[PDB]
Amino acid sequence: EVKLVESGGGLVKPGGSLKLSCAASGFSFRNYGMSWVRQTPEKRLEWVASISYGGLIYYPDSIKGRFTISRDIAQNILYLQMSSLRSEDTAMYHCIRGDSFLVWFTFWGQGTLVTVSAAKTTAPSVYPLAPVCGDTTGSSVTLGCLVKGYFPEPVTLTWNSGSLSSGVHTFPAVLQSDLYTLSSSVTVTSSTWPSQSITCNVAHPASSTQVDKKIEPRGP
Amino acid sequence: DVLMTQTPLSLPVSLGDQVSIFCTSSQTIVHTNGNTYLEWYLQKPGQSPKLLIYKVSNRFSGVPDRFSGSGSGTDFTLKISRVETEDLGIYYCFQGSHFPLAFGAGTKLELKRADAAPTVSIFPPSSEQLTSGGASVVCFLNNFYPKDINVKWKIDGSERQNGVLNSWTDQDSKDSTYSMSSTLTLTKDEYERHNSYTCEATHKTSTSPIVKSFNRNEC
Ligand SMILES: C[C@]12OO[C@](CCC(=O)O)(c3ccccc31)c1ccccc12
Repeated sequence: EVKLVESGGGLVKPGGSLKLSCAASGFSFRNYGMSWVRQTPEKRLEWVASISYGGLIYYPDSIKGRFTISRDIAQNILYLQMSSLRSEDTAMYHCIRGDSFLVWFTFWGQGTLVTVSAAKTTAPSVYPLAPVCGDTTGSSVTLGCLVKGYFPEPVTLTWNSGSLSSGVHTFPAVLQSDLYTLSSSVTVTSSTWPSQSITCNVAHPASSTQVDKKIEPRGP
Repeated sequence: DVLMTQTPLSLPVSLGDQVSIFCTSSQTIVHTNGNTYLEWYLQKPGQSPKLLIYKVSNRFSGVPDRFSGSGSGTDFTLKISRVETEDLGIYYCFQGSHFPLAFGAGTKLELKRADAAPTVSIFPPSSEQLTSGGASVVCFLNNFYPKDINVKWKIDGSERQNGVLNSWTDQDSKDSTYSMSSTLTLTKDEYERHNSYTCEATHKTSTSPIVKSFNRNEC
């Protein structure tokens, strides 16, 4: 069974270096061409580098000079030396086996994540989002939760510990300034809240954070 | 270099539908050995990309008979004869006939459904954040369809294009709609320098924007 497993990905400061590895199984590097391909946060796929079964190496000019691909045929391990790293280099890296002059990327590994950033482990700021008096005059009510400035990703947000599951929209985290910010919204019947308790539970494993924020109606 | 251009970036479909996704190369892509290394990949949410078609029209072993590839010159096409729920995700084309090898931006296969006006909710800074000296004004434009939407902020009547962070959810797996959050981040002092905060959503369902707002002192 062909298998490709990427390792080495992780947090790295800009201009820094990182070595990524890729242990292969089910085949020999002397019989297949290998490549590294990355998917950026924006989901854009980018060819990083490749090495033919014969050892020939190719890089696009953007990676040329900064990254270096090599392989251990005996131990069947593909490598990717990364240096002069930049935030654009932040992506999921996949090693891929292809069939010589047939298919470039026939088989992909699940990938290893490389995050280039100067940020330091920062716990998030969790704030309860209560409705304005003009939005609470209907049959339903939407509540929210703002999880601001944390690092690194990710955080785990739930409502009433997961008790509150339907009508929820937890939005993808975005960079506010080398730090992540996320928000979640939950919509329930007006008779559900404030009549019944609703709490936002946010955890941030990297900072050993686990905070709870109960949404309280506004007003003096 | 050869650039690959995919269209559309979003293809709303109904199950059972016959579909065609396109990929355009900035120039001809024939390897000196005569082969055309045009490949098609499908990446399912949460998974790595998987090969569908190689060398323009060769369906990869194990890939369903409903997928097929074709094209010539600078025009290439991926076809799905009868779309299934499992086919949903993003399709990518790739050219490897000339270096540097290049990928297309991708086409997202999404589900069609009835138009849906967004439910707009505005939330003034929390007292907790205010206390720490911050002022985030959030707005949610939820469960709308189609996915295309514009959000405009106004502070004391004047538009605020600066200092806004937006995020979008993927199509809801339950009602197939879309949601988006918009956060205007200010400072405690800045926020206290104005009274009216408005969030306006422009959806193909409204033209005349859905408007939601509050006053720092009154509701
Ligand atoms: C899988 C593959 O085998 O041989 C090539 C070219 C070999 C060459 O240009 O010298 C190649 C060309 C076209 C499709 C697949 C490949 C190659 C180079 C590098 C990594 C992988 C490959």
